[PDB]
Amino acid sequence: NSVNPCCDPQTCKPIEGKHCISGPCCENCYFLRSGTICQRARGDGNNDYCTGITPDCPRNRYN
Amino acid sequence: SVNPCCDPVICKPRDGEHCISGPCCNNCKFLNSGTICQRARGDGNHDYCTGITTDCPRNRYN
Repeated sequence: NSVNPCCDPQTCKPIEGKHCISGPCCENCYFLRSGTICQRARGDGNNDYCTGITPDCPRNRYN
Repeated sequence: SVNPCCDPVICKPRDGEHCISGPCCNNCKFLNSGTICQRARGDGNHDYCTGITTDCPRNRYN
C-alpha cells in the first residue's frame, strides 16, 4: 500500500502538528479525548477508556 | 524521500531494526550502553547512551 496518511516517511514520526499514527485511541492522526470509551467489559463496570495522551486502549487499572 | 530505517506503512523502524536517527542510533540500531554521546565542558560528568533509546540523556549526577 501507500505511506500512512499520518506518517512523515522522512522522519518516521507523525506529520508535524499531529499526535499519532494508528490505534483504537487515535483518529485522524490525533488522540481521542481522555475518557472516550475504547472497550466495554463483559461482566462488570470496569470498561477501558482512552487516556488522551497515548493511542492504545489501556487496561483499566482497577482491572 | 523515505529514510532507509523507516517502514512508512507502519511509521516504525523496519523489521529487525531498533531506531531511525538520533545521537545514540547508527545504521538503524541503538549504540551500546555506555558509549559516550557528549563530552562535558568542565570536568568529567559526560552523557552516555542507554543501549535502549536513541536520545543522549543528561548525566544524572548533573
